[PDB]
Amino acid sequence: MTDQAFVTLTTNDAYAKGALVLGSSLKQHRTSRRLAVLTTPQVSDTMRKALEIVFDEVITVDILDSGDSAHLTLMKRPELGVTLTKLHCWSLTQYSKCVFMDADTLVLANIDDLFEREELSAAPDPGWPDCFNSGVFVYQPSVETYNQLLHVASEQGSFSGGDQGLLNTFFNSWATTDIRKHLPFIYNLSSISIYSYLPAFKAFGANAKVVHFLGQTKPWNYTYDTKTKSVRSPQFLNVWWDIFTTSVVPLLQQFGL
Amino acid sequence: MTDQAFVTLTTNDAYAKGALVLGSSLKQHRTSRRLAVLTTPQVSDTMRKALEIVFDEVITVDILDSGDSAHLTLMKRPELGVTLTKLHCWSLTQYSKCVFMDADTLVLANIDDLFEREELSAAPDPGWPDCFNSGVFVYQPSVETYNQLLHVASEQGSFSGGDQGLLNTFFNSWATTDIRKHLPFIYNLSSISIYSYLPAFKAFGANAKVVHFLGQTKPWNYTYDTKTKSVRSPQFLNVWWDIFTTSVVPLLQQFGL
Repeated sequence: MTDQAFVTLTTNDAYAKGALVLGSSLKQHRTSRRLAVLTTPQVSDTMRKALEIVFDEVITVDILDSGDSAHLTLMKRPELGVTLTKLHCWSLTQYSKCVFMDADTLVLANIDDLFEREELSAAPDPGWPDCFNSGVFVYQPSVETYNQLLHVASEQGSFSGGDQGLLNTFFNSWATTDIRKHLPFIYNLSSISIYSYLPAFKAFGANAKVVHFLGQTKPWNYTYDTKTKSVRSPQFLNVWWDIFTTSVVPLLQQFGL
Repeated sequence: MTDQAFVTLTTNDAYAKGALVLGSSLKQHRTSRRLAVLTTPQVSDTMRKALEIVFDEVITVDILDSGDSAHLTLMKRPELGVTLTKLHCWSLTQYSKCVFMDADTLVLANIDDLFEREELSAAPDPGWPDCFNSGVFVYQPSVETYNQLLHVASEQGSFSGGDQGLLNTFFNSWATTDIRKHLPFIYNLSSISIYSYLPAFKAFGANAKVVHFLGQTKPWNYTYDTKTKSVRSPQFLNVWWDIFTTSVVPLLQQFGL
């Protein structure tokens, strides 16, 4: 309850919109857990203030600062900035277990049953199914684990150039051990797989609990007609935008005054 | 040994080439098991004679014939012809356990350790990871299972229009039960995933044991330069063609006389 939480990350204003929509969807589906968001100084004060309303806790992380434990690793591998910031989710020891969710995900149903899982539980990644997608995962905050992950990032880095390669390298028993750590694909449904693999989606896609907006074009990069309630050339994108239009935009207007 | 086998299928001459290359690769990597191939009457006598040399057993199946158990189901769902023919692999009761492999796969290393698995074991399919790819799977021949599969094909059909949808529908506990039934992706490596997802491949692709040539263009649809030993605009395609050029073509020439 109080010691369990959903955790996300925003490094800029664009992703803050996603985090705001994500946090709003979790509230909409009545989660009994806390909502936390990791933010960087590059996130504007207005976005930060909106995050303070949606989330129960807003944690500031600045790996560009010499006083950060990951700063030194950043100097060694500067392309891992976002990955190193994300790794700070393991530093949230005020929580006993968390579900990390990237800011480009969207909750369509209550997913509190994920807290029944153990670290590290995650859904299979499309493309290379023997690796888990790092967009949604159940983990246990721990300083020791954080230090071990930083160590791997420093010595080996990431084979994907992002957090997914590093996480799969560290939690390498996932593919061959414990089927319970394989979260069903509906808990992290790739937007690509939906519009791409039609037959499979038509058969199981109605059970989708979480949609992960992948690819270059993010939800906030689309144009949304407020009258017809649809994006321009989409059900999931329309849900994202309905929440953004209904709950997020008017919230951001509260500060103009 | 004698009661265990690798099983494939050829419904035409094009796929017979693939079956010949597949069977040759299994011999090349010294399998201790038998090699069986299901063939239809549409396969020419010359291809059939070549199959008789490569494989230990060539079984003829003709679902277009009224005397076939699947014929009636074919009349009801004529688009399932190939699927119904493939299902006859369960009718090979002379074997206690088999590894089915589509004719468009290629073995790069001995995979006899697959016989340690139980029905139904298969690798995750890219695209919709919660479904297994039906290109490579461990099963147990049984008349009862064959009848149950025919029944599902008749009543429900296939959500994918092919054998994969039907097999996943019948063996539906795969995604959530027994991690041992999840064959590592290297035992059925999608050719698409290789040329598509580069980072992941560069990291684990060297361990590939089986390559599955997916997409519209099959290996036999490419042009191969015998001098430079390479296909025209590829390592795996070149291996396929080296086997085809070295072992298969000269075998097919034995019959011209």
